[PDB]
Amino acid sequence: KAPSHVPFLLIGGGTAAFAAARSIRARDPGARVLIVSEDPELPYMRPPLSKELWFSPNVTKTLRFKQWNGKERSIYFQPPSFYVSAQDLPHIENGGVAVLTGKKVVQLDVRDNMVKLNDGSQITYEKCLIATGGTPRSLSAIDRAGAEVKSRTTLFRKIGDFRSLEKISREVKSITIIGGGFLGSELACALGRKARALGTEVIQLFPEKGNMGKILPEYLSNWTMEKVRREGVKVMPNAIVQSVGVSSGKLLIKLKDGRKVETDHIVAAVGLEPNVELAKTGGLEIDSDFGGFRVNAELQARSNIWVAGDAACFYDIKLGRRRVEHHDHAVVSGRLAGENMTGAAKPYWHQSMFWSDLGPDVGYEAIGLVDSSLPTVGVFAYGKGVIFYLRDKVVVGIVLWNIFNRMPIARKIIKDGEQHEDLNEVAKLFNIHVLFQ
Ligand SMILES: Cc1cc2nc3c(=O)[nH]c(=O)nc-3n(C[C@H](O)[C@H](O)[C@H](O)COP(=O)(O)OP(=O)(O)OC[C@H]3O[C@@H](n4cnc5c(N)ncnc54)[C@H](O)[C@@H]3O)c2cc1C
Ligand SMILES: Cc1cc(N)c2cccc(F)c2n1
Repeated sequence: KAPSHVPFLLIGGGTAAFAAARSIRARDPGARVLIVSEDPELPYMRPPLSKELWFSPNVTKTLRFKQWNGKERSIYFQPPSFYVSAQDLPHIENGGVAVLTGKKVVQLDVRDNMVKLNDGSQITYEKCLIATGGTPRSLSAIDRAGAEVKSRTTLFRKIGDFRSLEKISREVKSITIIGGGFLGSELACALGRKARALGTEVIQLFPEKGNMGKILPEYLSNWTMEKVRREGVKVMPNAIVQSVGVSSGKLLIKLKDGRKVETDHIVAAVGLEPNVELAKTGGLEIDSDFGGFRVNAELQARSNIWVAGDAACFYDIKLGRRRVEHHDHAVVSGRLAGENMTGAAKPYWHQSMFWSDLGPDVGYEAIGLVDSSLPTVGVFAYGKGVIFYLRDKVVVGIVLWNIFNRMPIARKIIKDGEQHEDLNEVAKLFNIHVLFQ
C-alpha cells in the first residue's frame, strides 16, 4: 500500500497533521502528501468528544453533532472523498492527500530522510512533519492496582474512548472522574447531564481547591466548582488518591485524608505525555523543562524535519519557549509548519486561542500564557468578566469568561505588549463597564 517515496510525509494523523496537509496543498498545488496514522480513523477533531457529542441519539454511530447554534457537522475534518489512496498517490494527476491508517512509524533516520513502519516497510521523504501528539497519563495508584482495576479505568482521548464510556454511562450506576482540569470538568458536566435523566451518580475528585485551579484564580475556580455541582456532579476537592482496589464488585478509592469513594468505573483525566519515542532513533533533542521535541521559532528541528501540535516545544519570539496542547494551536502550528515545508521560513507569530464549555451556559476563551501562579487582575460584571495574566506589568495572557466574539481584541493586547496603567479601562474593550490574585 505505502509508496516507497513521498515528497511530504506527516507522522501522526491528527489535527496538526491535517492542518499541515491542507496548508501544503494550498501553498503548493499538485503536492503529494502522505499521512501515516497509527489510529484506524481518518483525521478528526477531539473537542466534541467531551462536549457536543454528549448533548445530542444515533450520535455514537454517526459521529455527527449539533453546534450550539444548531448547524450539524461531522467530527472528521473531511469525508473520505477528500483523500486519495496511498498506492495511487504517486500517479494521480495533480496529487492529493493520502492517509495510511493502522500504521505506526517506529524508526526515523534523519540522515537518509527515511522512516520505517511497524510492518517493516520503509518510506523516504523530502520534507517531514512530526505531529505525534501525546498519550494520556495514568495514576501510579491505578498502575499498581491490578488488571481488573485497570480494565475498569478509562483514559479519555479517542473516538473509541467516547464510545466505550458512553456505553458505560448506560450500564453502571456510578462513575468517578479523577482530574480537575478542562477534560475532567467537561466530562463531569457531560456525564452529569446523562445521569440526571437516568438517575445515576457522577463523582469528580482532584487535589486542587477547585476545578481548573491550576489555570483560573481561586475565586473563579470556586465559582466554577459550584456550577459543576449544579449540573448533578458530586465534586470532591482537596482529594489525593492513595490507592484503588476492588471491594464487593465495586471500585474503592482511598484518599490520603481518610475519605473513601465507592464507584463502578473510573475516568482518569490527569494530563498528557508527549509522544517523543521517535527522538531516540532520530537523534532529535527533547526539552527537559516542557517535554516534547525541541524546535525553533519556525517549528523546525532539522533541515527537512518540522514538529507541530501537542508534541512541539517551540520558541515564541514574544512569549518565550513553550509547549501548548490546544486544538487551535495544533491547527495554527500545523498550518505554519506546512507553509515552512514549502519554503515560507515564517516564525510562530499568530497566537492561537483555546476555549472550554461547561454546557451551553458557561463558556470561556483564553489566549497566551494562562497560569494561576502568575499575578492576575479580574474585572467582572458574577456572570461575565476578563482576567489578565501579568508578567512584568505586561499582559501575557487573557481569559474571557462568558465573553465571546472578542478574541481579536485580546490577541491585539497580547501583541502590543503595552504597559497598561488602568486595566479597568482595558476591560472596557470587552464591554465590561476588580479582583486580584
Ligand atoms: C477529549 C478532548 C477534548 C479536547 N477539547 C479541547 C477544547 O475544547 N479546546 C482546545 O483548545 N483543545 C481541546 N483539546 C486538545 C486538542 O484536541 C489537542 O490540542 C489536539 O488534538 C492536538 O493535535 P495533535 O495533532 O498535536 O495531536 P493528536 O490529535 O493527538 O494526533 C496525534 C496522532 O498521531 C498518532 N501517532 C502518534 N505517534 C505515532 C507514530 N509513531 N506513528 C503514527 N501515528 C502516530 C496518534 O495516534 C494520534 O492519532 C481536547 C483534547 C481531547 C482529547
Ligand atoms: C486547552 C484545553 C481546553 C479544553 N476545553 C479541553 C477540554 C478537554 C480536554 C482538553 F485537553 C482541553 N484542553
